[PDB]
Amino acid sequence: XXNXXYX
Amino acid sequence: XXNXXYX
Amino acid sequence: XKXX
Amino acid sequence: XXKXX
Ligand SMILES: *[C@H]1C[C@](C)(N)C(O)(O)[C@H](C)O1
Ligand SMILES: *[C@H]1C[C@](C)(N)C(O)(O)[C@H](C)O1
Repeated sequence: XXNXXYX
Repeated sequence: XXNXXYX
Repeated sequence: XKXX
Repeated sequence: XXKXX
């Protein structure tokens, strides 16, 4: 991944 | 805040 | 709890 | 930490 969030 | 990221 |  | 939060 590498992005973050939170969804 | 309360959301996440990262930007 | 989602993400990553 | 803290580019988001
Ligand atoms: C990450 C933070 C958030 C966006 N506030 C959430 O609690 O809704 C999500 C489930 O996790
Ligand atoms: C959080 C993770 C990321 C999106 N890969 C980033 O490194 O670009 C950002 C600055 O921090």
